[PDB]
Amino acid sequence: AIAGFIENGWEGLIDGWYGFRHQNAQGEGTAADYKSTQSAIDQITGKLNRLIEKTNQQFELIDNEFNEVEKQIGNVINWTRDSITEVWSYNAELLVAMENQHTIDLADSEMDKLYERVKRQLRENAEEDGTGCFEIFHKCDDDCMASIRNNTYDHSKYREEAMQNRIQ
Amino acid sequence: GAIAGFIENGWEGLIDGWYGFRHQNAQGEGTAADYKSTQSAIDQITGKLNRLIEKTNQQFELIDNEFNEVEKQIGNVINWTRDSITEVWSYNAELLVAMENQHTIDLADSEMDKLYERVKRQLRENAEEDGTGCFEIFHKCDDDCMASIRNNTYDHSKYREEAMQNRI
Amino acid sequence: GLFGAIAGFIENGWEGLIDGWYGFRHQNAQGEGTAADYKSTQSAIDQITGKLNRLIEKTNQQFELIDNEFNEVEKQIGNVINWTRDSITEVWSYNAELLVAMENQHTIDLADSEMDKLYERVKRQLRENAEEDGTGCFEIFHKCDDDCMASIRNNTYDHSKYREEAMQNRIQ
Amino acid sequence: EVQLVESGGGLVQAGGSLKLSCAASGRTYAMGWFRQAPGKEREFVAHINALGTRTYYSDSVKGRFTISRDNAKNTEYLEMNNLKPEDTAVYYCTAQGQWRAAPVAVAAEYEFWGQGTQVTVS
Amino acid sequence: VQLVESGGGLVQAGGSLKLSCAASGRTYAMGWFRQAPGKEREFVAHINALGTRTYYSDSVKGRFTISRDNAKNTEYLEMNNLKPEDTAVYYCTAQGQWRAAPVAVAAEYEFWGQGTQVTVS
Amino acid sequence: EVQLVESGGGLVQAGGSLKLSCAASGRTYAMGWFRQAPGKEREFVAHINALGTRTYYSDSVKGRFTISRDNAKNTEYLEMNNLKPEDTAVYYCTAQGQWRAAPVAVAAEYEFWGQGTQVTVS
Amino acid sequence: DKICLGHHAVSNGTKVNTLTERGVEVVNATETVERTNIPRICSKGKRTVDLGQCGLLGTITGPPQCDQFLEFSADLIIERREGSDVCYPGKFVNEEALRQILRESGGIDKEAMGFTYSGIRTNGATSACRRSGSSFYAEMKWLLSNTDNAAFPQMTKSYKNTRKSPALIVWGIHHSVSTAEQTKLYGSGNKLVTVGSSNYQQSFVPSPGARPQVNGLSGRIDFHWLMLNPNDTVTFSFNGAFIAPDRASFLRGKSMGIQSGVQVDANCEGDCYHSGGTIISNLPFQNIDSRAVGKCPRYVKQRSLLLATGMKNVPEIPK
Amino acid sequence: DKICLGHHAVSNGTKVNTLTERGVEVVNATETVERTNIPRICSKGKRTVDLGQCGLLGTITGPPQCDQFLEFSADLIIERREGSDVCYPGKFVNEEALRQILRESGGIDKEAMGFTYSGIRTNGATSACRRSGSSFYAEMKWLLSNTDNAAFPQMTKSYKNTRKSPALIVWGIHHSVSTAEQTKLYGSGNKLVTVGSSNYQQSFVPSPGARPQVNGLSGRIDFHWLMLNPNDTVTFSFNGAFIAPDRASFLRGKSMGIQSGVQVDANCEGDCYHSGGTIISNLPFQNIDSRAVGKCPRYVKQRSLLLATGMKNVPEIP
Amino acid sequence: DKICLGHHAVSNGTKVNTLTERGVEVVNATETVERTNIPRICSKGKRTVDLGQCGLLGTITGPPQCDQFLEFSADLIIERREGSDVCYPGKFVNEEALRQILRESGGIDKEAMGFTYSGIRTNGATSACRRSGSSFYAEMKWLLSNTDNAAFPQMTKSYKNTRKSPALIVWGIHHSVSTAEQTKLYGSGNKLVTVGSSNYQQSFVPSPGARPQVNGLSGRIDFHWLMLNPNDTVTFSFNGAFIAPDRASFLRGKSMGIQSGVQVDANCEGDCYHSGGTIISNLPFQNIDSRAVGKCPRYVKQRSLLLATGMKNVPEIP
Ligand SMILES: *[C@@H]1O[C@H](CO)[C@@H](O[C@@H]2O[C@H](CO)[C@@H](O)[C@H](O)[C@H]2NC(C)=O)[C@H](O)[C@H]1NC(C)=O
Ligand SMILES: *[C@@H]1O[C@H](CO)[C@@H](O[C@@H]2O[C@H](CO)[C@@H](O)[C@H](O)[C@H]2NC(C)=O)[C@H](O)[C@H]1NC(C)=O
Ligand SMILES: *[C@@H]1O[C@H](CO)[C@@H](O[C@@H]2O[C@H](CO)[C@@H](O)[C@H](O)[C@H]2NC(C)=O)[C@H](O)[C@H]1NC(C)=O
Ligand SMILES: *[C@@H]1O[C@H](CO)[C@@H](O)[C@H](O)[C@H]1NC(C)=O
Ligand SMILES: *[C@@H]1O[C@H](CO)[C@@H](O)[C@H](O)[C@H]1NC(C)=O
Ligand SMILES: *[C@@H]1O[C@H](CO)[C@@H](O)[C@H](O)[C@H]1NC(C)=O
Ligand SMILES: *[C@@H]1O[C@H](CO)[C@@H](O)[C@H](O)[C@H]1NC(C)=O
Ligand SMILES: *[C@@H]1O[C@H](CO)[C@@H](O)[C@H](O)[C@H]1NC(C)=O
Ligand SMILES: *[C@@H]1O[C@H](CO)[C@@H](O)[C@H](O)[C@H]1NC(C)=O
Ligand SMILES: *[C@@H]1O[C@H](CO)[C@@H](O)[C@H](O)[C@H]1NC(C)=O
Ligand SMILES: *[C@@H]1O[C@H](CO)[C@@H](O)[C@H](O)[C@H]1NC(C)=O
Ligand SMILES: *[C@@H]1O[C@H](CO)[C@@H](O)[C@H](O)[C@H]1NC(C)=O
Ligand code: NA
Ligand code: NA
Ligand code: NA
Ligand code: NA
Repeated sequence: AIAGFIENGWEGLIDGWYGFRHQNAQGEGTAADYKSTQSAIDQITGKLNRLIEKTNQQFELIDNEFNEVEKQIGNVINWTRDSITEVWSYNAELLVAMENQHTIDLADSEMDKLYERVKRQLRENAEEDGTGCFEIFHKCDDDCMASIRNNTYDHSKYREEAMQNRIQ
Repeated sequence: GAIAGFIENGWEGLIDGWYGFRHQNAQGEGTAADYKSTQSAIDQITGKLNRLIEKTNQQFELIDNEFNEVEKQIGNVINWTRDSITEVWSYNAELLVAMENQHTIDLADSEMDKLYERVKRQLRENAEEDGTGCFEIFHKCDDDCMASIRNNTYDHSKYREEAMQNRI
Repeated sequence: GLFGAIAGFIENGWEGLIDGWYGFRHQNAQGEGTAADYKSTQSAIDQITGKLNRLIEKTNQQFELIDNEFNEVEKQIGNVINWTRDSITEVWSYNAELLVAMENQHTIDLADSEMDKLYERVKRQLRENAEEDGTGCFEIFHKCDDDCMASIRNNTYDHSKYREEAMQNRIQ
Repeated sequence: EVQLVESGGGLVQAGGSLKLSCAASGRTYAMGWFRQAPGKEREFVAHINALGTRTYYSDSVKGRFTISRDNAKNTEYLEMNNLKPEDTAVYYCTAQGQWRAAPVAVAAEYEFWGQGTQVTVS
Repeated sequence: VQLVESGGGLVQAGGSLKLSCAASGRTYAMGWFRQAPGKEREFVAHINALGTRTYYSDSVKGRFTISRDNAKNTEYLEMNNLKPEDTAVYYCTAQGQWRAAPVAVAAEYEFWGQGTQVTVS
Repeated sequence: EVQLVESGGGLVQAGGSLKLSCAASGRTYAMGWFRQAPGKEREFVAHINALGTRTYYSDSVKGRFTISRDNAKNTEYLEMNNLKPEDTAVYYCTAQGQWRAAPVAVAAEYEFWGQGTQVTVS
Repeated sequence: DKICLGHHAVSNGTKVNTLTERGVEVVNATETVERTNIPRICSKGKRTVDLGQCGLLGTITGPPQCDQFLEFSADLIIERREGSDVCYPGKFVNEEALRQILRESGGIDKEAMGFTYSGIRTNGATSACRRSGSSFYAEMKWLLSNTDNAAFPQMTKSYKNTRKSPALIVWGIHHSVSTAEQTKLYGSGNKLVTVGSSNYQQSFVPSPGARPQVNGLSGRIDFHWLMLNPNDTVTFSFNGAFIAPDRASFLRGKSMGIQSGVQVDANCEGDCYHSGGTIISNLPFQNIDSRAVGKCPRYVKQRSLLLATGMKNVPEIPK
Repeated sequence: DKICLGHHAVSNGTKVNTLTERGVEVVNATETVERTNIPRICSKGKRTVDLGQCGLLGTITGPPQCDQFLEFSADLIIERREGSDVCYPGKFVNEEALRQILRESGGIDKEAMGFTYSGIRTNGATSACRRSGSSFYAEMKWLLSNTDNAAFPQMTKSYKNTRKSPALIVWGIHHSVSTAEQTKLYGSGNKLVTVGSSNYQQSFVPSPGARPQVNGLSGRIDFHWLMLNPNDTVTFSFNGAFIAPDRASFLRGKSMGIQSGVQVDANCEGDCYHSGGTIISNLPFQNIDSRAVGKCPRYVKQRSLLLATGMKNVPEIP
Repeated sequence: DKICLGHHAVSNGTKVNTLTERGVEVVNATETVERTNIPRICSKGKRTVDLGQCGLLGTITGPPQCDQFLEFSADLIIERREGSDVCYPGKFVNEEALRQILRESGGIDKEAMGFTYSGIRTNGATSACRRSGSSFYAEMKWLLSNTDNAAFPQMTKSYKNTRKSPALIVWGIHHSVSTAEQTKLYGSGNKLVTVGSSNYQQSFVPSPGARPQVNGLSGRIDFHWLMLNPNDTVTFSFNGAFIAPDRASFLRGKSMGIQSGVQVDANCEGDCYHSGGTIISNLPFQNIDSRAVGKCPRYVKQRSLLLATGMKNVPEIP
């Protein structure tokens, strides 16, 4: 028996982030979906490109490690630096937390989009089993499955056979 | 005595939960809370509140004087630095609250959608959406049948034949 | 593709839609027509306007000079000032870039959200009288004339009137 | 171009009320009201979107003023209750010519302006 | 609603202990706090109404396990690898309704137990 | 495993154009181009994702260079228009062997490298 | 029969940046970083003083170039590069702190301190401060011995601030070219000046020595200052080399001070200034001047940050 | 026949702000900016010293109001507005730097420097420093000639810091009201005081003159200080007008200093202080005092920033 | 019969933090905070000077330990803890301001000031500045009377800056241990030194007195400095106790200065330095040293902040 994304992820799916898993008379098979995989990767790559951008602003020493500067100016400096450190520590924590939330959400959105795409090609030829799978009401062989994956599946071809099976 | 779902409005009478069910049948009207969805929304918001309450361990000391004012030049530098920091935190605080509030509202109506879609899937071909966030069931569903929908033990194949005849 | 074929929003914008951000385009025996939807357009604009009201504003905090262009201040205090100012510039430059990127991400998403909501509303009123063609359109299984099309646009379409005609058309 | 004509301004006693109206000629979308007191800059007062479903107000004006519109008459309205001496100014109605998302309180974001109508509060 | 702590005692450093809180009435989110002499009440652990999520203090995380049984209307705190800084009076807490609030704030809980002494050495 | 071979480098006049190609033997996903001027570090130039649906460029190169690929021929291309004297360098094509989310401008993120082809701009 | 849902698009749209993509096209965008400068000082509704040849510190001591400003009132003060604080060669000690105090003073109000003298000359003058002849600082008095090399008596002068706001007090120390010249002006012997208040305590000694000539003069006058609290007294003890204050200063209210090389404009109104002009903008950021003062957008490194004001631009599939 | 999905709502909800909208109603919200102040100093678990009339710098020199604080130990130091560092009129050079050193000192430990004198008066006193009669600074000595107008001998005194931590050393230069008065106390002639260490060398000449009366005296004292490294010596060379140290100071450990005008409370515990009291809060921000010290929420300009803790409120239709 | 949609997963994934959840599992994550340090100074492509025993301020006056650096050129300057600015005991006034000026100088260019003397000894030397015997600062001159206890002439020297950039000018004031030695070097009587420019005027008097012995010497030299603007003149008036400059200094261009305790490395290239080494990283943040200088990632308190680079991890379960 096979189950979709609603219930669980697939630890056996390779060469992709998202994919298809089918069940028919010929047997069981699993194949990755490139369009969905590429889309999620593109967005995360965009985040990583932003992350490694470096400042061109140079900073020099304004205090001294060997001979301590005067106390008053020294306390102003230590207080200023600590305030800035507080600001960047907050930004860093917020940035990562914000981005991680968005990354998880965008990855889930790609899953939904893949699901909606397939549901639409299948039309009235299949029904949702509630676990992220489609029960197909006609005989769908490996070539028929391959046609669904590469978006050449024609619902009108199997429609009448499927609607008959659906009714009884 | 007609009833309507979330798309139309909220329920001021739902008391033991954030989300729930409201049904209409021969026995009468009834309302029941959904614990899983309610708990999930609360989980996300509490986690958010947990971050907010986290406290800094950074200590700050006095660098100026309330009783005897420090020298004017260093005093103006201090006041200028502190006010700049105040601007940054005022911006962060304003942005943080606005950002979080947008997210909280979105996650809350997002939990509503998941509950709606889950019910739609278990009902299968036995019901239709009335456009107000409700399902019109095309077979006879009594209090026990309604309870089966709420606790996710409803079997669509049992009422399928009756419902398909009534629908068509 | 085919002669006089129309397609929806999925992977496709309409460069000919002029009196709105969102709209309807229909196909029937009388011909083709296109009309904007004001409610959805106004809604998207309201959200972006709300965003702009918050963003396009400057502080009421005043700042004065702490150094001098004509006669340079003493070297040590001058370096502390320059170091502090540059640190602040780094913070705001970072905030500004992050803010704009963050808002732009949200603006694009909310715009696609209004499209979906309009799509879902129409799907809800049409009921069992139509099917989704997968490109953002509905194939209607009954005769829908200009008046019928208008009823779909202004949310007064009654599915019960055309249901039996439509359901037979779907079955055979 | 769209033409805007203000009317309904006048002298009035403190605590009294007044109703301004703006007659437009041409297609208007989002509209609003600005005012200018002598020697000052044009100040935002109120904004209504193209459909009249949403309104915005200044903090000094909120709760006392009501902006509204009639798309049949192509007209805009500003109902001013509980008038105060600081409300004394020349009031301008403003309008945008297309669907647009822009900050409501910024004068430059409106391309069509009226001649103005004087409002004086004793 | 009434809360009753039990299971406190003396125990050796590195040893383990199991506390239990018996509730009478409907409880939702629950938790554990502790108080050492001359100190303020300190958050220890929190479990939500359904028992699907748990929260711990940083000084406590990884060593303690909080759990609940809604059938017995009971809460549990499993304390493994105990150390001397764990010595305190322990209180179980409960909320009477659905609530979104920071778990580490004592004021956010309306129901408190009487307390049970735990001594580690 | 995967081997990359550059071709199409040469001498060229300032403002002129040139087109580089990378022939791969083996499975490639995301690919890119780097360049190195004498005595300097390898510098990012362009990146194309595995499907060829999205491209990235360095700021000094954007608007002048175009990266493309043919997955049937297992080939990568870099079309260089409006060449400048600072474009003079050895150009390397790069490739990743699996699906990967990584910053495109980092050389270490690519495990397969060509030997390079000289481009001299006069 | 078919009904379709869609959204508008444009042939060429503006490129903006998002969290996950750089240079994605949107239907419309607006700038958030101000680059447009108004090359004038926008002063509408503000009492503006253009100091010109007068230096800000000069308004306190009163060289000839600062005569029309000895009691100025302003909301906005404008310093110029050609401004000078002095006539007789010298400088203010802690000069920048004082400038900062005066930039936000709102102008100054001068009151006589009531010092009277006996057995000395109070009419010391120089050709450096030419005011229809040899003169001196309008607010100061150059105290000398009656005759050359005559003894300067030991004196004590005190002043009480009987006003409600603090008083700005300024005095000068004269540095002669030689010990011999100092003896000629104030008599022989060591010269000492002590200045005291409730919260201020300092002493000053002149340092006679050869200096490079400025406008032909090798002497120097160094100005010092303190803030005298209400109902407090300042006491001056001196036996020579002392430039005494004639009037004390009081701050009027609140103002803004800027340094600029551009013209004033009473017709435009602004609140954010820099040396090159006025930044009049509603945008939250600016890339014009990091040292802009007033109520300003925040300075950023970036010249442009485009904010999307429309949806993603999606081209139409060919018919 | 029919089953519906829905969410809860309230008759009247709280208004909050989001990214795209101002004043949107939600079921519930909570404050993030603290405005609630405790008008007391919560010092529980902290060794607290309330200086009162004693000024912080007074603990080093020892005026009468600072006798009970000459060797204090503390975790928390509290200055008051009525505090005074002096009895005899005078001032510290680099005073604020010294205050900052002392605020974080953890208190001070005093050690005798072992100075002995011969042929001079060491009992210099004034009615300004009332200690059961005319007195002087408890840790200082006012050195005088035996008789009026007598020559003050040229003297040299040295002290070696033999502890592990640096030693705070303070001395004074006396400025008489007149040249005559200076001569009366220390004899005629030029007066010079030289202070020397391994890393410090300065010279001082008294400047006799009239100053405004503070506590009835027109004379002034200039207090100077240095930090003396371990195993280093400070040498005092002087011919008059010298206020000599009797004891040196040593910093105990670590502390924090605050300035306040409100009462102390040993029963409550806190970590964030300002002049108006203690900020005890779980909120991330505060709008009470921008100059608060300790472990504090960050200061912001806004009084209120409401955080949504519930879903959007959508009223029910009749 | 059946087709399913799904996503990949791993048995054990990396834990990361989000806005609503702490420690949620994702398929993969990467670090954003740099903790890895290179314990060397990476100087490739930078003109590097390692001062060693030489102190930065020493490069202007020229003690023996600074001879190979009197006219150095650099992009990167490295100070060491064992560095010393002096040979004969003393210190620079406003020392730290001068160090900052020199750290960014790009090196110095020395030009002769053209001072000539007659009837005077210019060869004053000491065993503290030992160069195969008694010597002195390479850029300074110790002026003496011709014979012991002989009167030192009254002198006046002037120098005009005819270059386009400001000139760094340094001079010294000698503080003898006693009046007797001061008399031996410069003759009896009061000794006065005056330094004057267009914007500077000050006087200095030697203060004979006992100081603790440093290098067996109780005397001190006070180094003072000013910046002489182009076309300006400095005037020196003195009758003794004056250490005269022989050469003025000019700043070459642009550089950055660091303080470090680790060795230099010409093989690696870097731009971010601290006392412990060089930070080479693409990460936006670092947790190594808050006082790092150059072009650096920003310092943060957190040691680790993991950024998700993959989807949420949902394990497969039968
Ligand atoms: C985006 O919005 C701006 C408004 O800021 C539009 O700017 C208008 O541009 C046209 C020319 O294309 C001018 O004739 C108008 O005067 C401009 N309006 C204003 C108020 O200045 C711009 O056209 C919009 N772009 C799109 C594609 O809609
Ligand atoms: C202004 O200062 C004077 C003197 O400094 C104050 O007068 C003194 O007041 C105290 C207490 O009232 C008396 O003991 C003194 O004898 C007074 N001295 C003189 C000279 O009058 C006066 O109170 C101060 N005024 C204000 C408003 O602070
Ligand atoms: C500094 O002095 C030099 C020389 O006195 C000035 O250079 C002269 O400038 C004038 C004005 O153009 C020329 O006529 C001379 O030929 C220049 N002479 C030399 C030798 O360069 C210089 O302008 C002065 N600079 C300042 C700031 O005063
Ligand atoms: C600043 O902080 C450093 C390290 O924390 C410390 O060594 C130094 O003494 C401090 N400066 C002052 C003036 O306290
Ligand atoms: C899609 O798969 C079917 C089934 O093998 C195949 O016949 C067809 O050529 C494929 N189309 C494409 C574009 O790969
Ligand atoms: C700094 O600000 C405080 C409080 O705003 C004020 O009392 C003080 O006078 C200011 N300092 C200076 C030097 O202006
Ligand atoms: C679900 O509800 C039905 C209807 O009452 C009941 O028979 C069944 O036991 C319930 N199952 C669970 C797990 O609560
Ligand atoms: C501070 O920066 C300004 C502008 O870059 C520069 O002119 C000035 O010299 C700098 N100050 C110091 C002390 O380096
Ligand atoms: C909707 O359109 C239909 C068909 O034109 C029309 O009869 C009806 O009046 C319209 N309703 C509204 C509210 O405009
Ligand atoms: C709303 O939230 C507050 C916390 O700010 C809480 O005290 C109150 O009990 C809540 N009210 C309701 C009705 O949930
Ligand atoms: C100081 O001297 C003592 C005894 O002479 C010695 O034990 C100690 O090590 C010395 N410490 C230093 C830092 O010289
Ligand atoms: C996860 O990402 C890292 C980069 O941070 C990469 O080196 C590694 O190969 C990836 N895969 C696994 C299984 O960690
Ligand atoms: Na990509
Ligand atoms: Na004090
Ligand atoms: Na404040
Ligand atoms: Na040095």
